[PDB]
Amino acid sequence: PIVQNLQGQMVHQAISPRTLNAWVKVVEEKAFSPEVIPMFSALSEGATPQDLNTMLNTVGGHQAAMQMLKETINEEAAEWDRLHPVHAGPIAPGQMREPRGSDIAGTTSTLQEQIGWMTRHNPPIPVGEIYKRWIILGLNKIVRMYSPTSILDIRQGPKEPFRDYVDRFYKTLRAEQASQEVKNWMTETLLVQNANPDCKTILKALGPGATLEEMMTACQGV
Amino acid sequence: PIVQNLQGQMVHQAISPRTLNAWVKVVEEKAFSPEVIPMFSALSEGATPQDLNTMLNTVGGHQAAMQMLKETINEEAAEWDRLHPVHAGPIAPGQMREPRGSDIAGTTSTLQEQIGWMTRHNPPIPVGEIYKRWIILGLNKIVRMYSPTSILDIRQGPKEPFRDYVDRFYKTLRAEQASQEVKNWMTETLLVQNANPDCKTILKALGPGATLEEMMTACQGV
Amino acid sequence: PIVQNLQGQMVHQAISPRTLNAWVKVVEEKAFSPEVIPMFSALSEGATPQDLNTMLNTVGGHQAAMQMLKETINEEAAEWDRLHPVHAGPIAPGQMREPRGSDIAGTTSTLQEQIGWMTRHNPPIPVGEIYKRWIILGLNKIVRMYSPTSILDIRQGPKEPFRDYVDRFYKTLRAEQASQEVKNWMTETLLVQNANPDCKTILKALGPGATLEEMMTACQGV
Amino acid sequence: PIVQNLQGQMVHQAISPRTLNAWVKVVEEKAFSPEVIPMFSALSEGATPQDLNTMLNTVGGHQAAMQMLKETINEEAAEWDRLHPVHAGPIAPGQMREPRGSDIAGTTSTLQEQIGWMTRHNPPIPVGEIYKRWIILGLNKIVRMYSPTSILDIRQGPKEPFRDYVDRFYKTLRAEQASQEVKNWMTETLLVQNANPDCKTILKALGPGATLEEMMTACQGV
Amino acid sequence: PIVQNLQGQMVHQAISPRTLNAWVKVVEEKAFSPEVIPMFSALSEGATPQDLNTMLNTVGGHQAAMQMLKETINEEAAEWDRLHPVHAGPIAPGQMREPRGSDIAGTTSTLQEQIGWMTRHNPPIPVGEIYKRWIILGLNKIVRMYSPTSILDIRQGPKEPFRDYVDRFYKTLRAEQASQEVKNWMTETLLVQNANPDCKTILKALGPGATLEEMMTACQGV
Amino acid sequence: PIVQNLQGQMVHQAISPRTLNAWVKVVEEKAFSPEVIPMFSALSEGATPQDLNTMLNTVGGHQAAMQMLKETINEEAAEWDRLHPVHAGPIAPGQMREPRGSDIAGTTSTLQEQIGWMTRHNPPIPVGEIYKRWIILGLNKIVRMYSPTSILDIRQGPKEPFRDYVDRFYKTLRAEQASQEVKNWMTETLLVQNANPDCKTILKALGPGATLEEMMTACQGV
Ligand SMILES: [Cl-]
Ligand SMILES: [Cl-]
Ligand SMILES: [Cl-]
Ligand SMILES: [Cl-]
Ligand SMILES: [Cl-]
Ligand SMILES: [Cl-]
Ligand SMILES: [Cl-]
Ligand SMILES: [Cl-]
Ligand SMILES: [Cl-]
Ligand SMILES: [Cl-]
Ligand SMILES: [Cl-]
Ligand SMILES: [Cl-]
Ligand SMILES: [Cl-]
Ligand SMILES: [Cl-]
Ligand SMILES: [Cl-]
Ligand SMILES: [Cl-]
Ligand SMILES: [Cl-]
Ligand SMILES: [Cl-]
Ligand SMILES: [Cl-]
Ligand SMILES: [Cl-]
Ligand SMILES: [Cl-]
Ligand SMILES: [Cl-]
Ligand SMILES: [Cl-]
Ligand SMILES: [Cl-]
Ligand SMILES: [Cl-]
Ligand SMILES: [Cl-]
Ligand SMILES: [Cl-]
Ligand SMILES: [Cl-]
Ligand SMILES: [Cl-]
Ligand SMILES: [Cl-]
Repeated sequence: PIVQNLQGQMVHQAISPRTLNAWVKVVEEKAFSPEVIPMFSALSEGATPQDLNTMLNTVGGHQAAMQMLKETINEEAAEWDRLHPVHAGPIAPGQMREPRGSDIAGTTSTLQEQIGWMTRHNPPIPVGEIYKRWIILGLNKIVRMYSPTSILDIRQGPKEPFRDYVDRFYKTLRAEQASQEVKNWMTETLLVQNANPDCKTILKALGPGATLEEMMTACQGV
Repeated sequence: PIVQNLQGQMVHQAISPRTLNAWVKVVEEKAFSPEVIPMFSALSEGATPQDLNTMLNTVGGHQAAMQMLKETINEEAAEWDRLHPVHAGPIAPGQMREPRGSDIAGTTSTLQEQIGWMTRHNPPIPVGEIYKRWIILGLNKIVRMYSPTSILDIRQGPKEPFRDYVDRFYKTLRAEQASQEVKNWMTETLLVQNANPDCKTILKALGPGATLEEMMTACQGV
Repeated sequence: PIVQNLQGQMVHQAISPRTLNAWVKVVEEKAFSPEVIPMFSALSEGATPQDLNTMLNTVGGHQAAMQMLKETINEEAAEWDRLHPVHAGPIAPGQMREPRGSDIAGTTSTLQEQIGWMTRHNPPIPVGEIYKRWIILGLNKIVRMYSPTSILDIRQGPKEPFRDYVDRFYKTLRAEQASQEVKNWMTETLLVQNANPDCKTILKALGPGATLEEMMTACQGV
Repeated sequence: PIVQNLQGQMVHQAISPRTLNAWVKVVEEKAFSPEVIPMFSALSEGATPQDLNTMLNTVGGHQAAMQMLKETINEEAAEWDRLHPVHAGPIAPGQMREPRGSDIAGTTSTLQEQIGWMTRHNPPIPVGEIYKRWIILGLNKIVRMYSPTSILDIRQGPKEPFRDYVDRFYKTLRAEQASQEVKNWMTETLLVQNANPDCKTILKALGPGATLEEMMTACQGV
Repeated sequence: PIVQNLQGQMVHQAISPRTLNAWVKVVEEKAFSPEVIPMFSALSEGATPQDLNTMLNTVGGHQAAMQMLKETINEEAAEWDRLHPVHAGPIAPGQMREPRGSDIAGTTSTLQEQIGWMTRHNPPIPVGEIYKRWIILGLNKIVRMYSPTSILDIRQGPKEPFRDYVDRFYKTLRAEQASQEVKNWMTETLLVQNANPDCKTILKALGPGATLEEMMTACQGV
Repeated sequence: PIVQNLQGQMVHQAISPRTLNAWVKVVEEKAFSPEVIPMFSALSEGATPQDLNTMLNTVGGHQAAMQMLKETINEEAAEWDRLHPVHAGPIAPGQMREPRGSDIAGTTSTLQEQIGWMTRHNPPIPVGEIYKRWIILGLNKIVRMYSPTSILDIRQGPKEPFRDYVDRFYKTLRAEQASQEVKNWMTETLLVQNANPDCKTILKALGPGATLEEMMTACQGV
């Protein structure tokens, strides 16, 4: 990482063992669950591409998945390159070279260089955050593909305490590919459409606009 | 976090693994118990909304509950917006933009920006503390809903050492929705109203005004 | 905490997880034993009332006991207020307000304010240490009430190696309410008054003035 | 290590126990797996040859393997020496001596000297990174030799979920000696050439150009 | 502690949890073994009397032993006071008061004051080291009294590999009360006087002057 | 330790618990294995004699071995003293005294003094490194004496995979007393002289000059 300030002494510190080890254990245990992704970001705070590469390389197993991530990152790199057209020019003394897709994925650049882009002169290029975004995209893809099931098959059981049904439904929701608007839509429509008949009733008896707390409170007594 | 001083070198440090991991384990084990909330605050000291978002996202399971928290935070955001009416104006160079509900919930803002509001120029906006307050509110709601029982059903057993009854009663009390005045009221009235007849007697024999230590000492010998 | 110096850069650092977690585990395991109190102080070094409040709130269970502590702290607060009579006056710009009982118990004050009192201008008010003293007082009370037994019932068994008897006696002593003079008195008088007849003899055979090492050495061979 | 900055206070800090211990445990458990190598680099960030020597010496067992590493490093040293021909000259006061192969492997140099080369005057010699590269080369050799099998024997089983086959194939791939071009070649050709007939079919039905995600999605239903 | 320098920024840092907890566990497991004492010193590096008091108070059990330590420290305090005769005088502004026995045992002094004595003006009083010496003295006493046996009863068994006998003998030696000269004497005389006849012989066959390595090498083959 | 720089703020920090505890556990588990020695050095980076003394004293058991170390260190001290002949002179104000053998073994010197020698004025005396060298010498002696066997008795079993034989042979080699030239000699000669007949053959079939990798590759198929 590169530790921040608005007047303090900035530093380039490499990933700690605590951080590193944490990451290995999360992947080792949790496989491909949505929380893994926030954990990744959390552990990656202020990370440079080298740090990011480090975290990704140290995973053993899930080699299919770690390959899809490489494909995804490659595509992001190509897109970056189309839009950011390279110059045929000599980088003059007193200038830093413009970064290409691969330099941002950390493969074609030095720690120094990555360190420089994030610091720069006046114009700042946060390659760590950019690359981090590419990696989260691929991780999203992977989480989706490894989601055991479709949101439409979340049906509340006959003896299922409403709270537990809500727990399954939103868990499955977090792993879907859809956007905010679709999630909004699925929330109203499918939460009450898929509840058990005993409850489906009471929830209808609150009309079309009531908070989740109201609903859970409503369905508390069976 | 953002580490304090009154003359020292301030810093923007992201959540540590020790902190992060601690939080996951508290939720993992303790579910929705009142101590969780002080733990949350404790781990969140000096946190920015990104940090807060980080801690909340990394929970896996309790997805019903984590959704009620989002609803609650949304409502706090709407209230903030009604009272804080946005301007149609260009943020001029040398100014920072005013934060809206969503920027404070960290969703619509950058770490930079959050970092700036807490530092500012002369007028300080502690978005971390503000947001932290919204989150504790939703957590209160959740703790209440997950409280197994009502304070009025705390009755001292026939062979129940007074100390253990007091332990249940205040545990249940901590999880109630009521205000200070109501808690005061319930303390006097219901502690002695719900004690077992053997004790209920001795406590009456100290009149209407005696400390908890006096009472426990009083009921020490059965 | 607030880390000290006599020329260094002072800092306001919040309780660490290591510290926090340590405290939870000591209470979790040791219940209400005298060592808990030195542990508390040890973990609380340089703590502000917020830190103190944090450590206390995070205990789950022992809710009777955690309530007696609140009562005790309340009484300390009232005493502080009687002696420290508040002014009807406007705190002028360039002044910090005087703290009342509740501000010191951290309930009615900000971290900023607590930070300021300990730093001040010329006149320093160490609210952390003051409050810490109130809390240790209540903890003393609690340790006393949770002491299983009276010092007068510590009697050396017929086959009890003198060393083990001394171990029980002083353990029980640490948990008594009495002052230094009483402890001195109980040491001489009751240590030899309560020893088994075989030993009681040899100790008398050293007269009325001999060190503990002399006594243990004396009673080494049965 | 030597902790970086672009204006901060640089430092020479030796390997921490956390780091050291981590390394021993990775070797202890994982033997000679490809992830070990990224772990090594990760733990070695900013390391000097002494640090590197430290990490390598502390391995117990795998003495065959730790000897091949010495041979490899020796060869790298010889190559460095052929190209970097030493001078017969007195290192004048105000100069630092040029490093030879053995000084870079840390065997013939002081921490001071290693510290100096990485700092220098104007011309920087990163002996830590150079040596680190030699060590990773030998580790590559060792990982190859300890790879249980050839990539050409990765065949998808009759009831083998495509995902698991992809997991084996890329795992085995990571441990091969071949270059990027060969890996590219083996990816297309051998992934579909070695799949089971049920799948081999569907993948052919996507033509010769389709992403890994497309393929896995394609073969999801048996 | 108070962290050192010869030009750096000095600091007053309180005992860490890592340190604290370590100490509790050593006492908890090892009881009263000689290594405990070096551990104590090791953990106490740079400690002030408050720190020292902290470490000692946090022990639970061994209350006999923890009382002998108090007696011993009291005697050291009295000796300090006899030699350091207090003045009847007003400590003038611009002076720090002279410390008495109890201030050094930390009982009668503030952290501030302890902090000051170790810093002072020109004349430095290291109360931490002084007190630490008193505590190690009492710990020596305690280790002696808790030594299970006398050095004169260390006899090599008939089938006892010389190495194991040497291991017992020096272990027992470390726990004896005697000075260097006595230990020297006991080494020569009693090591060979107490060895088994098979060995006692070979050692005599090296004359009266041979190193321990020579002896162990000598007795290697039974 | 004393943490380095080439422009930074130097510090005298005592051994940490992490470090201390690590060392106790390595000795506790690994006994007297060659890796212990690199671990020792690793943990001792930048250590002063006090630190070194600390690490050595905290070992419990292996008292024979810890005594041989004292003998060895004594001899190193005597040698230092013969060559470094002490002056009969008054150390004038503005000078630091020259260190003798015992001051370097840390027994006759203060932390201050040790701190000073390593810093000095212009002429630097690294007593920590000097003493560290004495200790590693004694540890070498001890590792040798505790090596279960002679290198000449390492013979490859009839069904022994060449790799495992190489693992034993070099393990045993690391624990021998011999110099580099002898180790070189033993490598060629005895590795192939002691291999099983099936292999001994193939290795001869590569002539007298082939790398270890070639040999292991050669003997891969039985
Ligand atoms: Cl770790
Ligand atoms: Cl890799
Ligand atoms: Cl429910
Ligand atoms: Cl969702
Ligand atoms: Cl509910
Ligand atoms: Cl962790
Ligand atoms: Cl998320
Ligand atoms: Cl009771
Ligand atoms: Cl309450
Ligand atoms: Cl009670
Ligand atoms: Cl923790
Ligand atoms: Cl609370
Ligand atoms: Cl006894
Ligand atoms: Cl006591
Ligand atoms: Cl005894
Ligand atoms: Cl460790
Ligand atoms: Cl080595
Ligand atoms: Cl699949
Ligand atoms: Cl690969
Ligand atoms: Cl799949
Ligand atoms: Cl701890
Ligand atoms: Cl105490
Ligand atoms: Cl032996
Ligand atoms: Cl000894
Ligand atoms: Cl031996
Ligand atoms: Cl530890
Ligand atoms: Cl010792
Ligand atoms: Cl082999
Ligand atoms: Cl070797
Ligand atoms: Cl092999």
